[PDB]
Amino acid sequence: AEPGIDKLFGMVDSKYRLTVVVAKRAQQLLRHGFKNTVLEPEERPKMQTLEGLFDDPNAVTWAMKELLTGRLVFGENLVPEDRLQKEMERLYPVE
Amino acid sequence: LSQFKDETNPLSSLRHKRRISALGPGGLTRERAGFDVRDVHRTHYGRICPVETPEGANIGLITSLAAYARVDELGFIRTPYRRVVGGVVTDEVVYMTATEEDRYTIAQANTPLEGNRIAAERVVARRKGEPVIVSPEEVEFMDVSPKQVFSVNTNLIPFLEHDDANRALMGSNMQTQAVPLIRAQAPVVMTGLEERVVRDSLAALYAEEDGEVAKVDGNRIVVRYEDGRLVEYPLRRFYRSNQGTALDQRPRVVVGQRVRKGDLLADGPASENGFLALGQNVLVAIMPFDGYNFEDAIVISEELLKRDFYTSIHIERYEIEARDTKLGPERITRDIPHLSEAALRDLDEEGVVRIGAEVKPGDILVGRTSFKGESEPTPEERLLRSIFGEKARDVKDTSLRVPPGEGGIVVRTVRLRRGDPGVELKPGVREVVRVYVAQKRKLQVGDKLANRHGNKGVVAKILPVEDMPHLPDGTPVDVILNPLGVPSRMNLGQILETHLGLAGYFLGQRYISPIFDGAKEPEIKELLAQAFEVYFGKRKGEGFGVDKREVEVLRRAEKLGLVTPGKTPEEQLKELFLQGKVVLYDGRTGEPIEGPIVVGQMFIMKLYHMVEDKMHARSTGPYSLITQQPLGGKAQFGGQRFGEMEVWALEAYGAAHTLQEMLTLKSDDIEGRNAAYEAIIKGEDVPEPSVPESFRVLVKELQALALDVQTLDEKDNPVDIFEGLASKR
Amino acid sequence: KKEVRKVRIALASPEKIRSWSYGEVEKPETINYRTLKPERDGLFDERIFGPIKDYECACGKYKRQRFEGKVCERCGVEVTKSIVRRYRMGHIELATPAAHIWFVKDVPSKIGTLLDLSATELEQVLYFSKYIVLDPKGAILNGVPVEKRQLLTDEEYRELRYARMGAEAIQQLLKELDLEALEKELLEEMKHPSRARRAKARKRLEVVRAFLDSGNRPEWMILEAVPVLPPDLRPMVQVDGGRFATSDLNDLYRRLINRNNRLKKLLAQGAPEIIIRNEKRMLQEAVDALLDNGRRGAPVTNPGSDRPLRSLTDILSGKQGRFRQNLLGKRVDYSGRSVIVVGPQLKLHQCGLPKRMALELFKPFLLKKMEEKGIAPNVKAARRMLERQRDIKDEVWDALEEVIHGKVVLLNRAPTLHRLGIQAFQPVLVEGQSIQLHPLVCEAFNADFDGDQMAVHVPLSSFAQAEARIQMLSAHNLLSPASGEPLAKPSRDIILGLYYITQVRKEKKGAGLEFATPEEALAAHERGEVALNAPIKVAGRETSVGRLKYVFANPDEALLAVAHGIVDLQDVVTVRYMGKRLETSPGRILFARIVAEAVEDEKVAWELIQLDVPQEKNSLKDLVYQAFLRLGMEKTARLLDALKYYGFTFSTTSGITIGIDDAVIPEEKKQYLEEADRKLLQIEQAYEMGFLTDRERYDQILQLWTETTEKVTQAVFKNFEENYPFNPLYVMAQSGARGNPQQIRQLCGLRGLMQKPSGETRSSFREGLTVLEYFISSHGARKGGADTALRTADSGYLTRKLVDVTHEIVVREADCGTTNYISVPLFQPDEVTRSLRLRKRADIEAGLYGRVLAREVEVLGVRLEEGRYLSMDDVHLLIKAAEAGEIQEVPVRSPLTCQTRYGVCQKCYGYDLSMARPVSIGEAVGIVAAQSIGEPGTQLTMRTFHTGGVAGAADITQGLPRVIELFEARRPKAAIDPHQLLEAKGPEAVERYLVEEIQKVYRAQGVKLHDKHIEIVVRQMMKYVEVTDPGDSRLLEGQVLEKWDVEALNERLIAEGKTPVAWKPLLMGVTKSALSTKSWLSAASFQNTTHVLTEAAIAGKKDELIGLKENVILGRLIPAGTGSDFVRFTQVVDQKTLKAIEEARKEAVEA
DNA sequence: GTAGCTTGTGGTAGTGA
RNA sequence: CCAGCCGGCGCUCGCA
DNA sequence: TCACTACCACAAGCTACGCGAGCGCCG
Ligand SMILES: [Zn+2]
Ligand SMILES: [Zn+2]
Repeated sequence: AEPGIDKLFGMVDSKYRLTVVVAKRAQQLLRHGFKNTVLEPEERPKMQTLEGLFDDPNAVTWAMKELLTGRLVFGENLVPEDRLQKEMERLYPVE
Repeated sequence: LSQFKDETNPLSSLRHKRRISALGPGGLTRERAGFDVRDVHRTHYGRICPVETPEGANIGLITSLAAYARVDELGFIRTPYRRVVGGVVTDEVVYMTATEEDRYTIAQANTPLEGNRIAAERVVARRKGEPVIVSPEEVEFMDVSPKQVFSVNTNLIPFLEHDDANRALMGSNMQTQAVPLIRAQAPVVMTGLEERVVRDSLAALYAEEDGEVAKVDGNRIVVRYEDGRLVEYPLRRFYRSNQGTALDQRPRVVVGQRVRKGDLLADGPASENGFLALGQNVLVAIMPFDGYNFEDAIVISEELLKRDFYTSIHIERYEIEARDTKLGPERITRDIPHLSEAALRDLDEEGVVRIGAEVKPGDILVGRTSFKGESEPTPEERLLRSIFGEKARDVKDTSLRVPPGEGGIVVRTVRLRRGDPGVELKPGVREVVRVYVAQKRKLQVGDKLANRHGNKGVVAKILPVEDMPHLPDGTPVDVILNPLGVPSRMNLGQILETHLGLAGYFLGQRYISPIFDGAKEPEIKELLAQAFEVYFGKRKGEGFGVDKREVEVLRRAEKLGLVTPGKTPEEQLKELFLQGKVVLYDGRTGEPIEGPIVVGQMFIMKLYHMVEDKMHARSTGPYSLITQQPLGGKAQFGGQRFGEMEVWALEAYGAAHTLQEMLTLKSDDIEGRNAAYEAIIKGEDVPEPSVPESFRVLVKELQALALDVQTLDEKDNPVDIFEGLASKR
Repeated sequence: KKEVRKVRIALASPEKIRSWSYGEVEKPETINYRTLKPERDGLFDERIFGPIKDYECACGKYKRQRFEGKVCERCGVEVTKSIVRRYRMGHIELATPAAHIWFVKDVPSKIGTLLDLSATELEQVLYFSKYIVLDPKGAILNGVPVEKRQLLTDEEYRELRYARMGAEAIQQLLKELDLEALEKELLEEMKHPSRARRAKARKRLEVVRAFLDSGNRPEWMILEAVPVLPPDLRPMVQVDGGRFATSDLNDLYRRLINRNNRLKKLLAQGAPEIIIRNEKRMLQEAVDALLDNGRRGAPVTNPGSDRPLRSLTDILSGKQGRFRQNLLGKRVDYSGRSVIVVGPQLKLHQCGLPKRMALELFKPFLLKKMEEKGIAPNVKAARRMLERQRDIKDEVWDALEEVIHGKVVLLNRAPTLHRLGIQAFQPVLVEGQSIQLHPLVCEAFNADFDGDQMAVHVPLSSFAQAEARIQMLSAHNLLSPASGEPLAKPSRDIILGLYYITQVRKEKKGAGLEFATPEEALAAHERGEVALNAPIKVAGRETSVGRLKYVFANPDEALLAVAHGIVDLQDVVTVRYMGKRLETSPGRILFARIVAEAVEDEKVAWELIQLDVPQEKNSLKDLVYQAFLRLGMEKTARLLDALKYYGFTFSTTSGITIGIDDAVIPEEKKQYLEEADRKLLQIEQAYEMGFLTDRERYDQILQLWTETTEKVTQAVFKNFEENYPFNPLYVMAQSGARGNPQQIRQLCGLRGLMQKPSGETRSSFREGLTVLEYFISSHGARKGGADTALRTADSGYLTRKLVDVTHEIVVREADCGTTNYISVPLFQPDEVTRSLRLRKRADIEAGLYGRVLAREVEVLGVRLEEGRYLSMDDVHLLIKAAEAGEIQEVPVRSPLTCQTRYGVCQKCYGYDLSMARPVSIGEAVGIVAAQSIGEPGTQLTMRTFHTGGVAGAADITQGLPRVIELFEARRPKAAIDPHQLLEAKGPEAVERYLVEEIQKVYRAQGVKLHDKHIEIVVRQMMKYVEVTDPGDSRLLEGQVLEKWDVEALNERLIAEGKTPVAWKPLLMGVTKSALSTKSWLSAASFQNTTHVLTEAAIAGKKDELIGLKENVILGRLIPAGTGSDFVRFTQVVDQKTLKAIEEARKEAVEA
């Protein structure tokens, strides 16, 4: 099945919440350019006709691996609603 | 009441020809009242087959009749019963009305007899739908034959006596769905009617009176009867059944041949030798494989496809018309207005496709050209034309293309022009074109097959003969059945067939087991014993005895209790062979399969591949005018129904947006589906759902009804669904 | 762009008609043949409804998108698509009023009830007949002063002149009515007089308040202007050759124009009363025609098909009405379907899919991918390239193979009974037709491989793609939402193979079997095995010779001999493991090792791995359960895939195949069939002399064949147990694999003795089942297919109601703080006389598993904190302890008592989400419970009574019927009447009866589901209550309980003035509970769709959109799932954007 | 047809202005 | 970018 | 007393009836 599905499970107080997270995350990864990541160096997502997953295969599959790490943070209301879409297009280039 | 002829196979046509119905003028019977009617009533004896009815919502009401059952003067299905005065039976019979039937004491045919004398004092008989054991003295009438109580359809199952009535219907119904195989072989085991069937049905062609053979063309056969007469009998070459099936008559007689009155001439569509034949008798192994014959999953031998064993010729009659639009009659010409000469090859004849050509899904079968706009030209399409080549033929492409799925070879074509010789040309219709194309739908993995008993299954894998199970003697099986689907279902009738078929292979012969009076267990062991001489006797003289493998299993078999320990392996095997099971090597590993596995020549059949077989996959396409829900039909497949049963399922899960997606962007949402397409094409993320139409149209329905339906916001105030088409002026 | 939180059904004001209406239809000129264009201002003129062409208009001044919202200065035409037309309504100015039949003919005539006249016949009498009335004042006589509101005929009215009538008569009435005035009038009439006249006034009073309260006043009940449905809606198409199809509404919409127009001319031509009315009859009648047909006779399209032209009602209500259409939703764009075929190699994570299908499916995703590569320049180009199957390059298959990536899809089976009826997998493209499904799910969607057809879709949105591979992916949906029991249980195929390998064999013991002590018994009895005397599996307790001869060190050791053909896996050997000298079969250990292989934690493996006994369906059930628990979801997955392959390959080589001789007949039957046939005569010769009678001779014969059949059932299985432990037909039945229990022998009795057609009740299938013996059983197999037929109908239907009511039920919470708990009983009183007993293992498990303690409890020695979630291990603890005698009941949190008005807390519910850990907030439990309930309900197994005498076997089975009579307050055929029960023992009692009294069934069918689900439902049946001591509104009234927890909570606490809201708890059937719900969005869905709105219009009902049904129909995101306000808002962040906003902070320091 | 939910009204003992 | 396929009748399947 | 009905019972009225699929034809 999917990597440490259990690991991830316990990380949340409610299942359906978990879903919301990843989603809005892979949505970010695309939108503001796909270089909006936090764990690309050594180990990173991969495909096989060549090893090009490094660019843009499945977003959500990425958010998974990231979330499987303690990099990101999730809260009911962490950052002011509209002030977030302004600061996310300012530092991530990809287009 | 009147319907299309289920001409799957002459037999199918023949039953579809004998079944009774309930529903009708309406004055007789309605649809929501039938617990007491649908019941298989006691008088339904020899008059109605209590197995023939269709499983489903319309059951018991629709049902074909019994063997000899026949209507007299006024719709009273009488059934024959031989007369008997005292303890003496007669070669005389009487079709009794249901009424007059209860009046007497009738007995079965199983009843022992010396020709005209009864043989047992306490013998069975049935008063008025009541089982009663009476004396030979009060006996007044007997059943003619066990076959009389079932349909022809039902009367075709071998060991019907060992099968459950319920799975018997499945066996009976599945027979109407058989398909004419290039190579048709009558069942290794028959009841004795397959001849009659083809005879009484007009499948094969018979000889009128005694005579001799003259001409044997592939199209016509001329004969010279003994009365100095001679006739030229044309043969239906290749015709399109109403079901789109092949209809040919294959001569089987040589030139100049003294024939007997009523002897098979040319084999009907599905007659082997004037015998009803549908499907073929195949060597079969009743054992479980990995999972390829899971619950009703099945496994086939690549060996069967090599020898075009199960191949069905299927004919679809696609059709297209040249409508007369007031915008300009749609013309028919090999002119396909916009792109290649590559797709205009096979379309040899001006507009027409050349016969004997290979057609794949997407190719144009017929070219058609109507006119672009509704009445006016186009401003955006106007400037584009001028750029490359302003001079482009204004006629549009509305050409009949090969509907996705599969196409075959065009065999026949028909075209009706202006000067109608004598045809009912519908109004506006300028001219028509029918194209008959067939394809050796080679039994592929998607197809399904079944034996006359009821076992139904879809081919799970096509194993190379190379590694699939093989007998001690090189000969490999054809098919492998999953035993599991047998204990649950109740039909030992098929187990007896595989066994009996077993003897017939090394015994090279066919048999005829009447319905209840057919063969018996002991008798079968007899032949097996004898067949064991063919298998092993030959193997013994051939220079060798037994394999180290045949013994390993023999060890396990003795431990099993299948064989009485202490016997010479030669003897042991025979005893095990008589059990209906023999030793089989893995073929993949060559290691025998610990434990004898019964096998045999089981006569099985292929089943109808409706255009429901040839899969339906739709991305985008048509929608309904009123309901803006997607649909298909001709070219565009047509969407699948979600039903609430399914809604709920998603409701069970937390698939919120997944459910959102369905109700919207995927079905009813107009600007959602539209913009959605535009979105994915971009590799972007779908906008947020707009109002579905089934909804908007709904309010108005409500509004059409005095009822006023108004949308509300957080604080009870208006909101607007109709994006802006409800406001006046 | 906001969200609609409330829907509202309200009556329409004439002006509002004018409001939705665009122009007035005044003539029946559809379209003139010569020109396929709308005849005149007719029903299809585009002015009145919409642009006959895309963005284009009539003559052609403006023609594109650039000016989408402007109209042409010459002929007025703003344009979007033609939707506008299918959107816009019309209105017909009626000459003389008429009224909606819906309110007139509704059982409680909403019009005759309100206005006190013969609620029923009088209506009919003057509405469609001749009777006039007087408006404000009319000073002159007839015999009695002016009838302020009474009615007079045109004859004693004509005399006068030298007033209005028909529907024009009641028009006046409604207007002159001062609701208030009469409100004061009935309030008095209600409480003072006795129940006779006070009763009528009472029901009569709901309608009134309805109007006033809501405001929307009643004067609109009559019609004088008819809203026209847009055009596109009711079809007007070209069938073939010249044929045209048009929605029947048009046949009636024309029937109506003619008369109205015919009337405007009639009234303007000459007025001969007789014919004036003759037509008002036809008018008012045509009126009813389009609104409702059938309620009163039925209009037909001229000779061709006596079919009632489908009316508005028929369009809205029904099994395929409009609501039916919407509530269930009908056709996707990205869908597909084909035949199914097994995928052994297939891992649960994936599924096999024919490329060719895929091709059409991910068409768009592919297209884009095309241009991305060098395969195609532009979109149009890429499409043309695919327009044909011979145009495809092998490279295309790569691109597609590429776009799918890990992207996943959903699979739906035929009957979608539960959530598992559909799941997400990782499609692995394949050649051919059929579709490869994984086998163990075959049990999930009840599906075998005999022609099974299912469906499939695609999570387009990355948002929708998310959930799918996440929460819908099958691999994450192992347990059953019905029972914490797994649903990936090995099937008949794998299990069969798995049992083969682990079974131990026992053979012959002719000589000594007590090596237990002698060493000469070790030598001598060892040479006796070498000989022929002692077998390898003799019944010696210390160790049969099988153990002595062979001993294995390392695990491998032992398996090396098997293949070498020295030992078979089913042999009793001796081998040493990591720490013990164990005496076991090769198969039992092999199973052990494999266990340890899938998952590396070798030690945690054997912890639950009791390799004492041959692996049966339950032992595996208990292990899978374990695995998922102990080790974790995804890891427990890599497992399933393993067992599968092996129980598969193990099955192949096992060499098991059914043989005719395999169905072995006991030699026993001849004796017992003789010893029983002899007693039949003792009872038949009983008949000759009257010791018995008629009734008693029939019952004793029933018991003879009821006890003798159970006797032959033990024998066949006992023979297989002692003589043929390895029979393909035997071993098949014993393993979870395949078989039947009552059924085989029961089946034999059935063929031998099947009951007669009515119900009043020698051969086998191995031996010739006689002619008549086969026709007799036909009656039953015949009734069985019919019974089950109606059973599926009632099941989905029942469930349809389950949803109609529990849809809205979801987990939106903070532990419902109301700690009113239910006590779960452990002992049952009466099974015989008065006695106390320990309830069944299962049932109890079903009542306490994965729940929430209401308070702490010290039992046998451990401390069970308050609020802890008890696992099965804990649930077992209690058993052993009650066995002790320290506990009798169980304080547990439950929805029946959860506070949360609409919804329940995470604490009131429990454990089992598809997972085992506590249920995550935002779970559509209302549904999950509905399915896990409605899926079992269909099969509807056997019901009957079976009673024995001396051996004394009595069997007890009942049908859905009861289940129905249960969910619906009813008066059972013979049973405990709930209405009385409640009255006697009250709520917490009925609550308890219901639930338990409903469980008895499934328990009796082998089905095993948790009590949670049922609770959910029943609480919903008790969400309403009546009144007795008023406060805001008058007493007798049925309404929402929690809603009363609201008004009462505020009538004492906040606002002083203790006005005790004496209420009366009210019981409602599942049906009636849905029917009458706050929201009507849900009610309009089922029942007539008539009354529903009828009532909700009067009262401008503001349907607060909470719940799925109502919110689904809207196509609005579900108030739950991802729409749960709890989670619908949640932001994600990268540590880099954190310090960033932190710097938007640090820069805030001005100067 | 089949069961069954609800309303509505007429048929058979009360009881007070 | 325009059409036949509305609905329906009748018929078969999968889930016993 | 006079009289009006009051209140039980039984007939009489509308709504369900699983999910999906295909094939020929009908206006
Ligand atoms: Zn204009
Ligand atoms: Zn609670």
